[PDB]
Amino acid sequence: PAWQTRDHLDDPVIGELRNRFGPDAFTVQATRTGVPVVWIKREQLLEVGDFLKKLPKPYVMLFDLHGMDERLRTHREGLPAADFSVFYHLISIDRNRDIMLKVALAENDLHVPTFTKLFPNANWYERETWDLFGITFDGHPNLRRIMMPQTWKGHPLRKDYPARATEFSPFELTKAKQDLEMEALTFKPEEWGMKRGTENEDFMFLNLGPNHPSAHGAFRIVLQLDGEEIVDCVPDIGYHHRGAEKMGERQSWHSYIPYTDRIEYLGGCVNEMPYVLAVEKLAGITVPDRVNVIRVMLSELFRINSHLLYISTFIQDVGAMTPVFFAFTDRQKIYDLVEAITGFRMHPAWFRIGGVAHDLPRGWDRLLREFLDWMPKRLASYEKAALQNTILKGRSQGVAAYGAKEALEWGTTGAGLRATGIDFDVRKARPYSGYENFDFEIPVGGGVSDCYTRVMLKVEELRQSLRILEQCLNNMPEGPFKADHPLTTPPPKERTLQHIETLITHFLQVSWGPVMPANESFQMIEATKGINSYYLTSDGSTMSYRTRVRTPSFAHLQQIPAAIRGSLVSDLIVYLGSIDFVMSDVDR
Amino acid sequence: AFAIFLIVAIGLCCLMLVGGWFLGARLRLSAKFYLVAMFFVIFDVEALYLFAWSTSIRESGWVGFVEAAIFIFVLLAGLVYLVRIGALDWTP
Amino acid sequence: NDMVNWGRKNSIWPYNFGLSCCYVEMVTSFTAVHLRASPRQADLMVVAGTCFTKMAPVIQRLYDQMLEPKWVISMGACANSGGMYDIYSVVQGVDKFIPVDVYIPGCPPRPEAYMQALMLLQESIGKEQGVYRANMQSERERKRGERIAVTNLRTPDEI
Amino acid sequence: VGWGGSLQLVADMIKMFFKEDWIPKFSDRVIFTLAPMIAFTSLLLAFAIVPVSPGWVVADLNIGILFFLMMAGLAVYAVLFAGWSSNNKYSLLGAMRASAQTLSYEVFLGLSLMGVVAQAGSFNMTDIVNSQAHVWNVIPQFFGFITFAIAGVAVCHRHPFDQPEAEQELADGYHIEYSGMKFGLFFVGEYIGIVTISALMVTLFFGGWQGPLLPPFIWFALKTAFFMMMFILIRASLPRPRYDQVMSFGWKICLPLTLINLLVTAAVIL
Ligand code: SF4
Repeated sequence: PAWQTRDHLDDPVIGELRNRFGPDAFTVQATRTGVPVVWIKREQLLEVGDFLKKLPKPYVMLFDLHGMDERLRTHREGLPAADFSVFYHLISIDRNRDIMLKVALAENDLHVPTFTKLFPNANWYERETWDLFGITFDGHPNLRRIMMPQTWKGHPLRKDYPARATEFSPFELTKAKQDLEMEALTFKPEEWGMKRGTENEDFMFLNLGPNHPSAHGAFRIVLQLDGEEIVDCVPDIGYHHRGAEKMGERQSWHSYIPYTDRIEYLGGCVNEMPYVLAVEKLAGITVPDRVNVIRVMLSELFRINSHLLYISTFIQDVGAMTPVFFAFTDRQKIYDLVEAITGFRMHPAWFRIGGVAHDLPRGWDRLLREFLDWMPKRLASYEKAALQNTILKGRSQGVAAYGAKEALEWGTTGAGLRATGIDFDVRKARPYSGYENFDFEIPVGGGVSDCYTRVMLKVEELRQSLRILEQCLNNMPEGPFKADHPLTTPPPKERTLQHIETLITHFLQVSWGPVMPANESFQMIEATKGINSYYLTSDGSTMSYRTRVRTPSFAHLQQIPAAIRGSLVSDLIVYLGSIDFVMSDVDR
Repeated sequence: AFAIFLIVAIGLCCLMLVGGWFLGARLRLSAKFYLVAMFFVIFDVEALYLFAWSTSIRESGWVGFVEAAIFIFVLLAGLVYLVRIGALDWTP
Repeated sequence: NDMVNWGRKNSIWPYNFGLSCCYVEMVTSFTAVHLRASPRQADLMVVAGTCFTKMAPVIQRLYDQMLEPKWVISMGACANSGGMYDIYSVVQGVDKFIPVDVYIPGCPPRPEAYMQALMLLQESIGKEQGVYRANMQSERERKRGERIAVTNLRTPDEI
Repeated sequence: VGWGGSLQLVADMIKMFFKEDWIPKFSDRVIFTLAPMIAFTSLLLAFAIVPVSPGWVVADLNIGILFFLMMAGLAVYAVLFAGWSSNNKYSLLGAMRASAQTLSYEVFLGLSLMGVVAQAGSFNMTDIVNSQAHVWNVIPQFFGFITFAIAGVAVCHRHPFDQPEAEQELADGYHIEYSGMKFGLFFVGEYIGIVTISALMVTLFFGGWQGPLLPPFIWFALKTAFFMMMFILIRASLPRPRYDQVMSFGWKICLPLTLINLLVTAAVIL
């Protein structure tokens, strides 16, 4: 099965590292992540990573870097004695494989050498590890707090830190006056990054925080200006931090599902798919085929809606917005179908562990068929309106372009990375949710990623998604909407209303929570923006022990300073609009 | 007359303003390139001759149209000169 | 005469402070009901979205900037209270630090709810905060006999 | 519900009244007060040259055209002292770019008006209103009429759409630092501006006081109402044009058009 606990010791990378270093040091954990998890003492981490970086098929992209507390795990059979841990998820595209590296730390000596030299995108990741935990990374260039304000005492992801606001003092405005004094005295100490330029007439400091529309959330990007050039741009993020990861620790597996919908406001059921897939990987549940096709239908509908919003906003900011406002009416039709299936326009919270909340209502096929026959003529009107236009096309060529290597080092996935010559989708490389029974193509941009190429690729992907949605309408099979397994949460409701054992299972599942045995799962999907993943660790209880949400927008927003260096403020704003970043995703 | 209307307008201005009160260093690359406005400062002076011209043209006749064509041809030559040298172009 | 009161009911200027989420429905409403909205010119601020501890001074400066007659509409559960995010990083409602006049529950509310918010706000604006000894009547109490008399609803197996 | 279109503007004026006034720190005070009336009184006194009636003429002065051009040129000072009174380099540069496109697009109206005042041959408005007795001065001068239309809608009538916002970063629209009655003064000023541009257009291009079968003052009023509705229709239809495109279709395209327009009218008039 695809859920069984494997060691992955046979994997070639494990044997190459065993040959290179011989025996000892490496303890191969047993998990349901699908990838090989290896423990590597902190004094060899930089050596180990370097070996993997230059291996004859290298791990070019650091997918994720974060930490785990690990202090309260009672079931710790086989692991070394750790009070804290830091995990590094790496991916080799040429091998289409992954590797996870875990460095164990003790509570008195939370110190590890910085990993940013190998992979630059790790810099913010290590900063987050300094912010949310108390690990100090010696050798880090700018190790400051990236989420909480600079006077915030406490490391919020430690388990000795109370999670809920109720345990702290309420908003009595004792600290509001101090924040007011700080904001009124807005001066630059030159500690906000390298800030090599001095604060004088030579260099001008401008917050440049876009609160205008199409900004994709309110954020600040302190900018040093010289000759109207971007000398150094430093984002000030964390304003939209909702503590989703910490929230995952105090909620049951079933009642957390609503929280997934709000990592990305436009994603909806796309955000729910990786969570339910990871929880079912911990449960060992194989769903029926109808569940797979239903999930594919809802995810391609939400993907179509998000892509249409990205196209419309792009044509509005750098082009003529008169015709593309008709897409707003079209988006309403996609919404009337979602609330026909799920119930509510946004944040459906409709996916469940083992299936979906209800069956499809009997008039779904006629509405979907009317939308699928009506849409292609409009889609071709947008294709002519966007492929053939000249004014924005001339404007949108060579505007902060990057190549395959630049995207790889910066962890950038999605339409950004597909705009280069690397043919890498996860729906084909690692099929999930029954994508391997569908026929679709991956468009590609060639070798230059710019603003025109990304939108043309998004239109081609939207056409392939519409082909998937017609295949979902014509090949939806028959049978149940929920798996038959004691951990399917909740049970079918008609069975609950008549049968005592199903009633008892429903009783304990919705009240105490389902008991998932202690193990680790991990799922990644192609999201509306980039690759989104969920790394869940259970300690055997009815709540998550650790929830890690990898959002690509964090990496996409981290990438801007490497590419925008040597451009104007207008090119900056155009790039910010072009890049698929939403503040809710960056700050989770 | 005009004087009565001006007195009425300034009295209304005084009434509204009084009522309102009772009711209760270095620019670097920024700005510069006003030379479109300097082109206007010179071109308004050129067009003031046409402002004086427009009243009496029927008694001017053929030599009037001839040397008015010469005048606006000189202005057109200057305009295409400013365009082709790059003075009149995209401006901040 | 009450002509001054009529002036404010007929015309209002909205300052949209919708945040990351919850603003797509507000935009859906605004593009049907209505570049005019400008800072330091509006008298109505529709706070939407989750109010965070970090960015709360921004909302307090925008609240301070507007003129003496200040109206505030909280929309969504995330703005009325902390909503679902009872967490260290979210302040439990925008009403903690600024006075609020109208509360619009939902997550996100509907454009029709925005329409009913303007109707309840012109109703409050037409009785002079607008208590006036007439606002003790509540929507919980006004339509109570309307809501209780409902008996049958459509079965959810249909569209 | 309110049945009148103007009642919304009336309520807007009522709202702007009785609003507390704040003093701006680190700002000049005389121009902060004087900048509204440079935008208001200009198009208020642009109304002082209309022949609304031979017997109820507001001013029987010999020249009205030159006064109109004097108001057209004068209007820029309102955007300039507003920019300097903003006292914020952002807003000041926003008003500098707005005054840029303003001075850029104000050039055309005088040269477009030369055609009608040349085929009229006088500055006294009684001669113009008596000239359009059988044939209006719009059939031959289509290009001049549309050029004067573009110029009239380009003088701070919001068609350029760079007044309350800025396409360019590092700067901001200049209508932010005024929040008292002065903002209502701006709106009422552009309102009298659009109605006075429409009235001047009808009484200078078309034929005022004709009266085919009905009294001529309501004939003028109804024609002015039709041109009001058409102006609002095209103003709404007109999308926001970015700063660049406005600079592209400015001095390049319509200076030759008006020069050949003057050549055509001078060739056909004799
Ligand atoms: S009210 Fe709903 S849509 Fe609005 S911010 Fe809160 S969760 Fe998001």
